[PDB]
Amino acid sequence: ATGPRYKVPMRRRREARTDYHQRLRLLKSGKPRLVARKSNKHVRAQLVTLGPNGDDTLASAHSSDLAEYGWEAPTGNMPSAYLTGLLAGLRAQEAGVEEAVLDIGLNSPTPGSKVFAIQEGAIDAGLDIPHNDDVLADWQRTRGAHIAEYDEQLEEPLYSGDFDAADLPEHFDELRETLLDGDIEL
Amino acid sequence: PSSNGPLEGTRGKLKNKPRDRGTSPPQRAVEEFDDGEKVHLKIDPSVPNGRFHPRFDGQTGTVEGKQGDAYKVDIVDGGKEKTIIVTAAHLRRQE
Amino acid sequence: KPGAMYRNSSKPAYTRREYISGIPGKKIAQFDMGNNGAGPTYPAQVELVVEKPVQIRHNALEAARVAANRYVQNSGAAANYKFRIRKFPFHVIRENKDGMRAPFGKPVGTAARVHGANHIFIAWVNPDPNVEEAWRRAKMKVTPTINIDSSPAGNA
Amino acid sequence: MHALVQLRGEVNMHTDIQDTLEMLNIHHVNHCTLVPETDAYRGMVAKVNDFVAFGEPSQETLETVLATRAEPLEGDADVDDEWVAEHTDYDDISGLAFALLSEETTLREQGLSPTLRLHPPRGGHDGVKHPVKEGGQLGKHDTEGIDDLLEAMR
Amino acid sequence: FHEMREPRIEKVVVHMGIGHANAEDILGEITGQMPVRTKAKRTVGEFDIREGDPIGAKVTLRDEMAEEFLQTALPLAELATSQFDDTGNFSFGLDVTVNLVRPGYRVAKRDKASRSIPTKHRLNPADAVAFIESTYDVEV
RNA sequence: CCUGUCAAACUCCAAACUUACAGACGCCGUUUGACGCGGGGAUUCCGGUGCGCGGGGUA
RNA sequence: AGUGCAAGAGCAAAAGAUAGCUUGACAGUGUUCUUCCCAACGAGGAACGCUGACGCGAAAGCGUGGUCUAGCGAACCAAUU
RNA sequence: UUAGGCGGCCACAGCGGUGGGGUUGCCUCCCGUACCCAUCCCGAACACGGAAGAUAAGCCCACCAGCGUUCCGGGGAGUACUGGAGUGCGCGAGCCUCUGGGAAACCCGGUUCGCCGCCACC
Ligand SMILES: [Cl-]
Ligand SMILES: [Cl-]
Ligand SMILES: [Mg+2]
Ligand SMILES: [Mg+2]
Ligand SMILES: [Mg+2]
Ligand SMILES: [Mg+2]
Ligand SMILES: [Mg+2]
Ligand SMILES: [Mg+2]
Ligand SMILES: [Mg+2]
Ligand SMILES: [Mg+2]
Ligand SMILES: [Mg+2]
Ligand code: NA
Ligand code: NA
Ligand code: NA
Ligand code: NA
Ligand code: NA
Ligand code: NA
Repeated sequence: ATGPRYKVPMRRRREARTDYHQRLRLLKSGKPRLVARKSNKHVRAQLVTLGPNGDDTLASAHSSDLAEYGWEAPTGNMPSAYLTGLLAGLRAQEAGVEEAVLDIGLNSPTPGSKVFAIQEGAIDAGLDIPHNDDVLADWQRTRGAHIAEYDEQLEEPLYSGDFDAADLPEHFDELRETLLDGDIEL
Repeated sequence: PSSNGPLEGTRGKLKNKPRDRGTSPPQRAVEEFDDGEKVHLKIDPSVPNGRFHPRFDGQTGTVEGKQGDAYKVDIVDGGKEKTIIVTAAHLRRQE
Repeated sequence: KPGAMYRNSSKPAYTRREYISGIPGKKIAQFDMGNNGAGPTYPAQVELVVEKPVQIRHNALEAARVAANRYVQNSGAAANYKFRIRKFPFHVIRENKDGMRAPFGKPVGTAARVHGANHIFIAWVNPDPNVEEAWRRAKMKVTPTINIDSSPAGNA
Repeated sequence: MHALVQLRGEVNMHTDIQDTLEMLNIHHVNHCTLVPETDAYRGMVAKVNDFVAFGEPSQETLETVLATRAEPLEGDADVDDEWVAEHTDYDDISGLAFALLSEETTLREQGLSPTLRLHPPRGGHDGVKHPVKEGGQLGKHDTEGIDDLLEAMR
Repeated sequence: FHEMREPRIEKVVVHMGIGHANAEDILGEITGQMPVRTKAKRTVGEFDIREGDPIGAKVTLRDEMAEEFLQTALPLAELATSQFDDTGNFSFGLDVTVNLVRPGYRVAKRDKASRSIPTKHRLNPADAVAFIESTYDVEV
């Protein structure tokens, strides 16, 4: 920018999107990466492989195409994350993918985080991923219990219209249950 | 020379042009080669490990097995056959 | 000492002051002479062109310059002309003043490397070339044969 | 296709240059070879440029020399039309020459020694201290230029 | 357009640059939350050679904690103009600094895809004076 | 802004050229066995000169 | 800028700074390069492995001392495990 | 690709600047702290929960060359330098001719305001 000698960082570093030092440690395993990403409203889960002209995504799952299976709740929470994980985990299996390592990009390794939720789901789908059980949420929170109880302190619906007033961690089970057998795109 | 260490007179060959300065792309440090391939040896000034002796910068050898993640490349120094322990980070496919 | 000892450009360039100490100061008094307040707004422009690459010790630069400008007082101490010596003695020169043992000499002076055909002196005058004479005297005190060349001046 | 004639000796000439003349089948002064105009051959004659004489000869000239200085891969046998006919693909010397010139075959391919060991130039050559452009006999020549040399050494 | 262009107070830093403390206490009560030590850099003649060393405290207040504080701080200050930042900030007073900016600032403070705020979307000294002046007081 | 100069231990640039490997042509080797492998016997380790490029030195 | 110390070189979501935790400055055995271009030669040095035991980390992973190139020593005898 | 995620090459992509875009859908800003988690002090950040509002940032789309960069034309320049040759010249420093290569600065005019891959998606 300043002169011929100036050093312009790699594009994905400028865009503050890729941590290249972590990426390299990630690529070391020689295994597929389980890309766990989030958005204010959604949660994505991709299984990426390395390619000649860039990465190749062999299987993915987005919290939005979750309803496609009977999801009638918000998509930016823990239960959402797990499920999207499990869904992508399953499509992964179908793709012949058997193991992967957890890439959580620029996110933080916080215990019980949605990215680890995504990791727990992918694992249960059958994917073999190096992990650590006690860095994960305690199932109930995964189910969405923390949110149901939060609505117990109601007085005003936690959900603007949406579905239910007291929310449903049960709707969570029905869905996970669904995903564990038959159905299209899995 | 005034000294005889491995980096003697390597000012040029082990320095980056101002713009290629800083950490290098990980794509090439992970590249995979097969036994028999021809690979050009060139140290990446920006990549610390996996290096080989500066004298061989420029050589084009043959991948013959690996050691850990590092590769074992056979070359011929003048008339002597040698085997060089090097990482992908410092190798390129010929042609 | 004779110019014979340092007039050739056969040695490596030696100018890094960061590795050389005790270099003698230059004897060249000024580089800009005459009306340096004014810019080259003159009709005529003559130049002294060295005809062979040589090394010119600050010694000869000063004697050559003085003999020329000191003479350009055929126009007056505050006359209307401007004189310029464009070269500077960057090349540090030694002498080995033990015989040939540990002979790398000690800095004794500085000289300017001029390549055949460069102009070492450039004066600016109105149709009043007394300067042409200031140069017959100048190239008189520098090793090479020289060419007195006039540039803007079709006033012959 | 150019005619190559070594005009300077081996003494003091660079070894990598000598090896080149030797790769071009010339191992003595005045020995001559016919070389196709290819990139690879072009580089070689350029490196040999200061100790040789080369150019494209005329059908006739090549014919005179072939007849006068061509030899079997082995033996004394004169290479005359009959020889050419009873030993090569062609019917006569002219037939061969043409082929050589059009670079369709080579003196080896036709059982002939790759070298036309010529005679010292009758009347002498223009000197081995200067190139053609200078009145010397070194370097590339005119078809008329090469013809005179080749003919004088017939 | 507006609403997302109108200024707002983001943190008010109250710090006492002492030279070696007991002062935290008053900052604690004057603001309402724990103060933070203020280590110093470089060794200097004011018998301040210690690199890591408590030499003052600060307190960053956000939201109500910041207003409820300025609702007494400002009144204790007169100054204005020249004493304002080129980014629409100002410090007065024991120091009390007020950092001001518009709605989309997180874009430059987050981790992912962060980005510097465009000069146009920056807050000018003037656009700042307006906002504050329009909140219980007068400029210059 | 204008204007005057430089670098063996400077470089935004940058040759000729040297150099690794591969293919092509050439040349060479398969009764003259090349390339290479093992073994026996040495001499040798005061060099010099021209030309190119040098470093020191008034030379 | 900093990174212990020459000089040259490497390094920015770090190889620097701060905090916390930890003792991989671990035992064993090697491959290769270097020492000694080519081309034989010891001690020493480095890179890269494996076996075992460990530290940290969610994990990939990182740690065979300090970013790289100086900081080193044969036999005989002694003392030590 | 009417706004997305992971990348490859790592400025042709940088620096600066202009115009346009969201009625249900996407990214955001945004709203908010019971929880997992969090600030040597601050729900700023990190993390979690969520849609009342917005297209002003970001981002995506279209475009501008003033600066930086890449490549090209013409000029500089077959100039500088150079591998090979010479009973060519020069007191010499050095130069010249033949042969094979061949630059940099700078000026003028174009180019460049990224390209490409995989996945997902009215
Ligand atoms: Cl994310
Ligand atoms: Cl090596
Ligand atoms: Mg060098
Ligand atoms: Mg015969
Ligand atoms: Mg006679
Ligand atoms: Mg003669
Ligand atoms: Mg060389
Ligand atoms: Mg190290
Ligand atoms: Mg003894
Ligand atoms: Mg002892
Ligand atoms: Mg807009
Ligand atoms: Na790099
Ligand atoms: Na002595
Ligand atoms: Na003279
Ligand atoms: Na050793
Ligand atoms: Na403290
Ligand atoms: Na916008």
